[PDB]
Amino acid sequence: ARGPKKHLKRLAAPSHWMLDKLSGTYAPRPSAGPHKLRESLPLVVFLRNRLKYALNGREVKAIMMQQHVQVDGKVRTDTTYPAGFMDVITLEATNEHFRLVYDVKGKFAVHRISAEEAAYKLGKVKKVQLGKKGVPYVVTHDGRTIRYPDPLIRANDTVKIDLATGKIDDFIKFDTGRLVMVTGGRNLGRVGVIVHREKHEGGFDLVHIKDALENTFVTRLSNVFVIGTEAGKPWVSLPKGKGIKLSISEERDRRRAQQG
Amino acid sequence: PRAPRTYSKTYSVPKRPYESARLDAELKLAGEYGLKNKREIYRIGFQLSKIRRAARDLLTRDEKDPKRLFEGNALIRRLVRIGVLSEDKMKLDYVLALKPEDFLERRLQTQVFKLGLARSIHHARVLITQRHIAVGKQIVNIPSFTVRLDSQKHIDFAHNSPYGGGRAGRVKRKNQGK
Amino acid sequence: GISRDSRHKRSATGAKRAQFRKKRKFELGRQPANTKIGPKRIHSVRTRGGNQKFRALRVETGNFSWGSEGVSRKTRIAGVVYHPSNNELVRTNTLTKSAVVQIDATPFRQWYENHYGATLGKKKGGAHAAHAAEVADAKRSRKVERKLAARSGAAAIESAVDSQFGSGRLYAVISSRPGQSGRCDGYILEGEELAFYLRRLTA
RNA sequence: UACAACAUGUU
RNA sequence: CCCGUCGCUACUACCGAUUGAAUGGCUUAGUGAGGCCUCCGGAUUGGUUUAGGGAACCGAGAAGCUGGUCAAACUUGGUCAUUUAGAGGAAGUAAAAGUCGUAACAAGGUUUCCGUAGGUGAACCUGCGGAAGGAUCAU
RNA sequence: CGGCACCUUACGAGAAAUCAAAGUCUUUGGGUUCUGGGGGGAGUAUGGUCGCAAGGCUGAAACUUAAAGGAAUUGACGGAAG
RNA sequence: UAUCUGGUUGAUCCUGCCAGUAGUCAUAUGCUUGUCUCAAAGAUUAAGCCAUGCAUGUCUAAGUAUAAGCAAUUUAUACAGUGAAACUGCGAAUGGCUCAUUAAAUCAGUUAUCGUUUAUUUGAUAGUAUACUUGGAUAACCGUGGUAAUUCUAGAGCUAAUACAUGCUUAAAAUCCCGACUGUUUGGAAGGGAUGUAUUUAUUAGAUAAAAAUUUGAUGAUUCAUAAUAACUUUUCGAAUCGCAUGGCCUUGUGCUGGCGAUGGUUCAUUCAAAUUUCUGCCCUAUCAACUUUCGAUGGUAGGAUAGUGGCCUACCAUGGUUUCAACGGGUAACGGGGAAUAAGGGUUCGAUUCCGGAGAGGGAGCCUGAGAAACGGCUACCACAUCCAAGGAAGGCAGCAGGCGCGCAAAUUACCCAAUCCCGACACGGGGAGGUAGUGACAAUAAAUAACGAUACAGGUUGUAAUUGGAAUGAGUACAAUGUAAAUACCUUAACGAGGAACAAUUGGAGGGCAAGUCUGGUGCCAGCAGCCGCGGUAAUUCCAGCUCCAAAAGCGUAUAUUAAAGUUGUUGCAGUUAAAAAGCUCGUAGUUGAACCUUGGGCUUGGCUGGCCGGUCCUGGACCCAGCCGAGCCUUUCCUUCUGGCCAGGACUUUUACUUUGAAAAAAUUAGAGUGUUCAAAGCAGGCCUUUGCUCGAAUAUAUUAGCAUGGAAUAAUAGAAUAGGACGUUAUGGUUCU
RNA sequence: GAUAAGGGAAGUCGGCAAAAUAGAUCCGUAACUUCGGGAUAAGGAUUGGCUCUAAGGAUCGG
Ligand SMILES: CN[C@@H]1[C@@H](O)[C@@H](O[C@@H]2[C@@H](O)[C@H](O[C@H]3O[C@H]([C@@H](C)O)[C@@H](O)[C@H](O)[C@H]3N)[C@@H](N)C[C@H]2N)OC[C@]1(C)O
Ligand SMILES: CN[C@@H]1[C@@H](O)[C@@H](O[C@@H]2[C@@H](O)[C@H](O[C@H]3O[C@H]([C@@H](C)O)[C@@H](O)[C@H](O)[C@H]3N)[C@@H](N)C[C@H]2N)OC[C@]1(C)O
Repeated sequence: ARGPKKHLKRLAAPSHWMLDKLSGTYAPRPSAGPHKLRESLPLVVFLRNRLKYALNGREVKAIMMQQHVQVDGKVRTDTTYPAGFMDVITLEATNEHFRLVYDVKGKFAVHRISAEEAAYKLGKVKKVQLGKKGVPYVVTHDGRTIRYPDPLIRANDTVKIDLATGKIDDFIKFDTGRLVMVTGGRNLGRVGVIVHREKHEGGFDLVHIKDALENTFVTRLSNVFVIGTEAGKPWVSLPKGKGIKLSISEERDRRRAQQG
Repeated sequence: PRAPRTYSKTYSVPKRPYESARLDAELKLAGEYGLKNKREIYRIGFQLSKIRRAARDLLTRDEKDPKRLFEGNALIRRLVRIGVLSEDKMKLDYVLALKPEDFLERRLQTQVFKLGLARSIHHARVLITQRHIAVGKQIVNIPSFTVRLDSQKHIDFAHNSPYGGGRAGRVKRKNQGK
Repeated sequence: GISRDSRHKRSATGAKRAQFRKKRKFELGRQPANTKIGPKRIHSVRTRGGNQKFRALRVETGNFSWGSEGVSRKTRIAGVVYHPSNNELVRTNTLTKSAVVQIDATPFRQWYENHYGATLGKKKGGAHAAHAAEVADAKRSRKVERKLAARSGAAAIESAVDSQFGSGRLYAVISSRPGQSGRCDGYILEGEELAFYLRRLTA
């Protein structure tokens, strides 16, 4: 209606933000940027509701105006910056680094990482084609474009991006037996291994996956994310839970095992 | 605007307003447990009906059905922790035999006159209302407060009441002047 | 104003539709350019997205292509001889896409004479044959003689195109959209396309 | 052969 | 027990001269504001710059003008939907004890009823052909 | 073999009268068409349509009302019989 | 909780409705009203009309400061800080409100863009064949002013840019074209032109059947990405901008160099979005049966227009398109959905309204600006309303917040504030009737007082029962105080007060039946009145008016209307049609619905998993084998399973269509169900809990969605096609004739 | 025998007299009806000149 929307009603906010019902009418509308509005995590949410450092949004703006917050090695002054999957969040003044990675629950868990791992990020390759002057490039899932990629890099492959230089360190081929993580749908956050990729021309590609506990679960190819070469060896640190799904009885038993 | 907050009704009036037998039954229950109105019986009837409905729905399922194994055991846990069931009736079959008195016996008022803190159940309710009763170290002024099995032994008087280690009320402080 | 919506039309069943909203700006249309042959007059239109079109009101010259020879020159449009959509456009000399025009053959004659060292037209006119004979033998070095000799063989053009060069006006078809790009470009008619349009013109 | 009709309301 | 006309009163709807009235939509035809495009035009203005004093010469450009295009609005005629006044006329229904008869219920004192056609204060009667839901399951 | 019917019983049906179908229908399902939804107003008004006309077909609403009605029982009554 | 009761009769069994009963995020109204928590609220009728105030503005060290502004005398006689005005930039297209229009439209779920535009964000991305830095306006400001009047503005005088308009600072080679001369059997050249990116057109790349007479990206798919040639263009842009620090080199020149940022700008990608779009799905109506095509209706070709596809429009041409499987027309007291109530199941009804989508801003239409609007707290015009006036003229749009009038059965303050939620800007600072806070507020919901305990005399048959005798208990209310808050108010804590008629006094409807509770007293006398229904009332009224007593629910109870269950009184599940309502007078007959049986059935072997038992191995766990049973898999029986090539995956050439049923992906929250959790309980909320701090810690589950669509096993059931004038199937290694790749 | 501002039957027994309409092409056309009509109902649009274009034929020749 006459132009772009700028507010976001609280009940319309994504369900993985864990926003309370009654705090107010509105929710932070994530800015335009490297990740989709629905699949991102605005920084105000991360630093207020998750870390609990700031008590309110005005304190989030007080924090970020002093260069404290960095995403992928760059200072951001945007209270509503669209941080998304694999993004590295660094808090220098507290000397603390984070990576936004889905948990098995379907949420952007708070994941502390070391400083040495907080120097790169994975990226799923969406497309490759030649640009101006015949130069080829690939596009990652966070809107990053890298010129002169390896002649073998194709779609759905994952590249290891060096944050300081934005260059490709190394890449993983998409094939059977690859350690992957599901980035959409009902199986959000669960880590498995590729078993069989099923092709449907003109339609949708399905990918059969298997957990460390042998349960097979199928997912759209669009929701897959290659994260490791083989079983048990990812290139990034995993959330507390290893991306493994437990039944409700199992989680009840483990809760009563650590609290009774 | 802000999202709407949920609210529900916790009772239901009878379909037949003037059945004499059940009128006498409700009067007996109120008199035995010192209730204020018939709506207090309606609320426990509501709770009991929904609990029995849940048990019945779970009992339509096989003993091996996972939904039964989770929800039925949660229901049993809630019932056996509030005092309605003992440590020998955990099968959802004894959940169907519960009566309003089972919940009436687990109220604050009933347990207050059972322990000995008050003579009549009416005096028990009257003490509960005037903030002379504390569960743990928390003053409770709600007679429908249901005490759990791991809360029965901590019912006693409040430290600030004249019945449990407090000063004198205005009546005695005016009557001590002479 | 002019609207491109489909809601004002009848249904495929023939039903009359009811109005659903007022006219929107994102569904507008504008007036046709109706480009004529004359001194250049190009107007600018600000379009959706802040973009910019050029409406050719009058144009003298255009960029025309000789397809079988791979060279394009900026020549002069002489007029319109045929238009498939409407003969009134011919009658008023309106330049649109697909109109069949005559352009001045001069620049193409210079290119071909310089490139293959021959002549076009086959008109042994009084003063014409003087030019033809002079073009046949000019002041010319030796390596260039040899390169022209190698370029012969691929030097004769088809008779139908050749016969036109005696008039200085070659048949052509506009390929650009003058009302949109502001330019009037095209290609030389050759082959069965030329034969088809000659058949239409002779009527 | 002939023969029309029977005020209101109950207990 | 019960039928209709008649008498008093009340309510509902119908027909009805008034080429009745109003409201909303669509629309032929005529007129047609104002934008937009287009065509000239040229208050004024800087010099494509050059003039011994400036003399040839370029760029911007207001009012206004031509031709189109979208088209409000008004006038007339048509059309669809809804509401609505009316002398008078013809019904329906309701309302303790008004009038005339007694048509039905018994073979209701001419068995009753159906269709059709006449007649008559009223119920109704009569002709023709049916039915038993008959007053005959039968000679 | 086809028919028009009839007699007995009550399988089974039904509110009963009665029914070899009105049975095989709460143990509810072979296929299919039409019709009804308390009594009146009313088969009326209106529009349409057919008819020479008489009329036929299609066909409302306002409003009004606590019953109207079916089958059987006992009694009473009959210008009904014994 | 899959339930009924009263009413036709003297009595009966039915049909059948009336009445009773319970619910409503369902409206109004009457009476009554103590406490805490929560919370709807001018939709219904009039998308009716509006006085007045407010609701949209915005500056960082980093665009423009000679304020005749304040401050500093300090790092400074080009400015330097703070800071009005104004120019420039951005926003004002979000939000909020309402439901008038709208019935294949909106919308929902699914698609598509190989059919397009996209500010901003985020990534990339350009050495191109006067320059120690160009102009000349203009605002603010001074001054002269005109009009009754407006956010009216005019002469005249100055003066800036990231405004306006121009303009160089640049590498190294190589490639293509013309080519004076020259060497001369095809060569060297002087001298000229063209090289980036945008625009437009044409033409070339953008590959891939295996034995005798050379390498290239993506897609299911392309004329895709990209590259090349020839030219084209009222020649797009490849920085005449700003703030901090200012270091390094010596060939000391006011030399050369160079750190962190601001703002820019071409293209692509990305993100925020738009615009069109596939499939299927809407209430009533035939007292609407044919509709569309004059003046686009359905399609074709070419063009124009658009951001782009398309009869979107134009020209020419064809005669098409929809329809009883309900088109077209009419009505809607119709915005759609997420959802709500009721609820055995199946259903019935509601959804203006907290979220999503659409549409509008009194009614129409047309536009400017801008990335984005056919914007109305923008403009233009007309219509209708409505305002000021000095009579010449000028100014408007509350379906934003509050408020008024009107309308009506029907709905609150012209309050406080940006503290929270969040949005906007040049921005850490400013703004926001968005939002939050209070006022009104018996919409709805949660909890929950109005009394409790003794002894005397009684009494009973051991306390169940009695008046009059005392002492306590306390919250309603008030109020220091702190807390709560932006400031308050209230809650919560709390000092001093605060109960005998504890007058600090509970009401609303009833007392013949349905239906719980009087034949007690007085009044009236078919009157007055009651009574949902049946009925009551005529001088002994359990029914009216009252008193007493009793009953039901209680801070609530009654009434009216709509609706749901009861209703198997709408019936597919699941009604009825001889006589209660209801079989067409009777046959023909199209659409619709529905339609006899039949085609691989039996047998054998091997073998995987589960249930109970002989082995028992019992710690509910499991073991060769056996008794059984169920559900799988493989071969063989004339054996169905596409055919050939690699050699139980990976390739070419094939494929009769469906219904049905299984399984998956995917499918906003809120709501529903439901797990956890002492909000003091509860409604609720999504919190919270611990060894006691420089901390740690579980969580914010889990199911339901699926008509339609997309994937996917089965092959019964019901259809669909095949070989009959054979124009029929296989010949792989059967032969020939032609012809193509 | 003509014309007449503004009004338009107020004139008069009465629109008497006069005015208005008028051909042709295309569009559109109510009540009612003896189904034949009413009907040119009512009521709209068009029409010159010039320069062109298209369609509609006859007789010969296979
Ligand atoms: C049975 N047929 C009757 C016919 O007999 C006649 O009956 C009247 C009846 O209508 C009168 O009754 C009527 O009129 C009286 C009063 C206004 O007079 C009303 O009180 C009463 O309610 C009303 N029904 C009654 N009083 C006498 C009968 N003969 O009325 C006409 C009729 C309906 O056809
Ligand atoms: C409800 N209580 C009952 C009540 O039924 C009463 O009713 C009779 C009724 O049956 C009489 O009887 C009437 O019954 C029907 C029908 C309405 O019942 C009437 O239509 C009819 O006039 C008459 N037969 C009538 N005269 C009124 C009361 N006396 O009979 C006595 C009673 C105890 O008062």
